[PDB]
Amino acid sequence: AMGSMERASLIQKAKLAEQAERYEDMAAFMKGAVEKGEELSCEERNLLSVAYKNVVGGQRAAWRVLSSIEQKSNEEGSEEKGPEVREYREKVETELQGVCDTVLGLLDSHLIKEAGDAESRVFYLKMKGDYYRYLAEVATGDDKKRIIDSARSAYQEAMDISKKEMPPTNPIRLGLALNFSVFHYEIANSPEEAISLAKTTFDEAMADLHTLSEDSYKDSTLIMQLLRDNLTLWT
Amino acid sequence: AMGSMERASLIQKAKLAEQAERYEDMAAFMKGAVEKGEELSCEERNLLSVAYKNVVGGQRAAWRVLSSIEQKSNEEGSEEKGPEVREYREKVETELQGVCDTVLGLLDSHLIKEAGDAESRVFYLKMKGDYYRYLAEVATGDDKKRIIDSARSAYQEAMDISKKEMPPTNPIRLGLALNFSVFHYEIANSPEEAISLAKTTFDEAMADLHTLSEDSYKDSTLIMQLLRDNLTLWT
Amino acid sequence: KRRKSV
Amino acid sequence: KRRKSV
Ligand SMILES: [Cl-]
Ligand SMILES: [Cl-]
Ligand SMILES: [Mg+2]
Ligand SMILES: [Mg+2]
Ligand SMILES: [Mg+2]
Ligand SMILES: [Mg+2]
Ligand SMILES: [Mg+2]
Ligand SMILES: [Mg+2]
Repeated sequence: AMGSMERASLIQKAKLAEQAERYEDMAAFMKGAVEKGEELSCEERNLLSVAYKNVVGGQRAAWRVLSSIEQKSNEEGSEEKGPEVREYREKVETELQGVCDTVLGLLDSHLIKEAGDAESRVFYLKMKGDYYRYLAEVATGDDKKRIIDSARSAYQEAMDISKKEMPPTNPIRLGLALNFSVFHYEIANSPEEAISLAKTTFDEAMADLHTLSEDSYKDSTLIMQLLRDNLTLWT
Repeated sequence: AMGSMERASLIQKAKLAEQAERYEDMAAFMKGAVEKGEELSCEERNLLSVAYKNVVGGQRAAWRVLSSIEQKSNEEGSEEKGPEVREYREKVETELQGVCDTVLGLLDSHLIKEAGDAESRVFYLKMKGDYYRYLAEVATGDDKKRIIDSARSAYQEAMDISKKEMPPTNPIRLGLALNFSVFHYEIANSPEEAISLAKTTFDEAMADLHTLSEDSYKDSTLIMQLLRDNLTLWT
Repeated sequence: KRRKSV
Repeated sequence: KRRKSV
């Protein structure tokens, strides 16, 4: 439905939707911009990720409230209340899966294959790992292992490039490590790997801070603080 | 699309959507429940109003951010940025008008005509005044006077019934007065009428508090505090 | 502070 | 406190 709008007007309207906190609209404008077929700039990649993060984050928070109520309904001595809680948790789960499939489809057609620079390729592979991770949070069937493996493979290819091509303070590298460590802790049942990766990533960034300008140091230390927040929570 | 769902399952799912903060879903479940054709209970009328209040409140806040950016673009010495800000403010305005037309259509087909008790009839007429008021907040054309008059007529019929049939501390009567006073202040350019109505309503409720139980007193004093908040802001 | 409505 | 992601 965005095929008739100019690329620059979609970008302009995505920024207005972010100011208005209309994240569903922001995501549909950025999806229209990606489907123009040109590569994204750094600013444009961050608009795409902020839009879908916020849409899927609302769906994930609603799914967790519904899954909690359904788990309680399934405890001994709870009354039978019919199929409605499961049906509505399914409805929200299917719309969240559809948003993840939309993002994964943009990455596969054709953002990753045209991304040659480390900043773009690592960013898109982190997004691929993140949206397979959100699929894995709701997966309960025969494909669950393969969805977890798809998240792990995308994060591992992004880690391999980031280690070779970016400094240890780069904010995309740090946020990748942060999210891969949460994948290990919450999805792969590997809390020791999660804690090792967060510790190593924090320590290697600390040793590289002396190379930075004041503004770069603020960007990097913001994400380092997220890694230390998870280490505090997990240890 | 809710025609195949049982009325009670729509009500159940509206309550789950409220817990999940999925207000668009909550409104579509309550619209399905109203279209079953039976009258609403007090609990059900409050689910309907909470759902649409939250949907339209998100749209009104986004419209005000967009209208502010468009007004700035139209100031002397601002750059021309093309039609996008006006187009997107129009897009959000048309979806907000559609939500108001949906609510007004539920009230006209057929909730008001079957509402005989004062609590239900005053509640629905307050809602009719509220959603014409939200139409008037964005109206700029030939119909603006008639949209303002439709809000005023619905609020005045609700005030006339509430004065005859409800005590001055009833929370629906108080919230009606609060919103009609905001209509006078913001929409009808009648700040003195707004302040007189808020003062009189507060004073008449204060004199009736001695008749109440502790729980009724908490309900009434909550809304009285809203009236005193507006009086502080306006005087 | 925005005016209150309910 | 929920764990952080970005
Ligand atoms: Cl459902
Ligand atoms: Cl638009
Ligand atoms: Mg063009
Ligand atoms: Mg390229
Ligand atoms: Mg490099
Ligand atoms: Mg039935
Ligand atoms: Mg009746
Ligand atoms: Mg009475």
